[PDB]
Amino acid sequence: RGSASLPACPEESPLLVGPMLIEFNMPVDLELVAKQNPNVKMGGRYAPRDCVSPHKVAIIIPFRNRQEHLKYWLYYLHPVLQRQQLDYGIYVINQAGDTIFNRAKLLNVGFQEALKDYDYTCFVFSDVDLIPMNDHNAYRCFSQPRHISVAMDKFGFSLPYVQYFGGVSALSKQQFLTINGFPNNYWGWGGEDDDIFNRLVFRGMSISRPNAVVGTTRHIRNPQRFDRIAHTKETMLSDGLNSLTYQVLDVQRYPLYTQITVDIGTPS
Repeated sequence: RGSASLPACPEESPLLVGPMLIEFNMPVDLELVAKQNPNVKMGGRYAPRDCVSPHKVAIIIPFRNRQEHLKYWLYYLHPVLQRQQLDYGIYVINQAGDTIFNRAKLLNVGFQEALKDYDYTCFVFSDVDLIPMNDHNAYRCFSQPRHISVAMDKFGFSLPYVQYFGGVSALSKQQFLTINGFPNNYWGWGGEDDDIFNRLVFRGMSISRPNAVVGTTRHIRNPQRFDRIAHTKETMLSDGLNSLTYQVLDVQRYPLYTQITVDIGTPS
């Protein structure tokens, strides 16, 4: 007998089911999704009741006018994240306006704003249109920067090239800070993920990946390696989290996610 703390959650969750059937041909009603996921709290926050997870994860989704894709993302990922026993929150970073979309800058915004809410220590950066096909593909951080979407159906279930880091990735707070976050000036130029990969390598990090069999993803309807090595080395410490500027225009907590609408400026 005696007062005692809740145990850490196990290394691997015993709740995982493995393969999942992913389809995008039926309607989704978020009110029904919330009712089927009653343990997910306002703003799309969840943590296990019976154990403490070492994975305090902010899932950051760059976004603009793709509500149907987001509804599928929520419908599929909330059950998966709870089965993975993560202490997580969902952040949809909505780019205000009509100017060119800037994926990497919105991801940086997500890192900085999610930290205002809670002491997250792991960050998953996910396009809104990528859904995992196996729940053994952990949505959390590892000893090295994690590439999650490693075998995408749109690329024939094969990695485009070994240095490809697009789609869905995860970086611990330490990993993200040491590369000064992501570049802010990729205004649809292409290759922002290759720049991120170059930053990680320059800092001595490598890429961790799940086994490809469980790393498969479906895309809701072959890239090549843009080169920028010298450029990334030149600019990574002066363009990134330290130089990030934006204005928060709206913050909405919905039952299944927090949506932060931001004005990130225009190409300079």
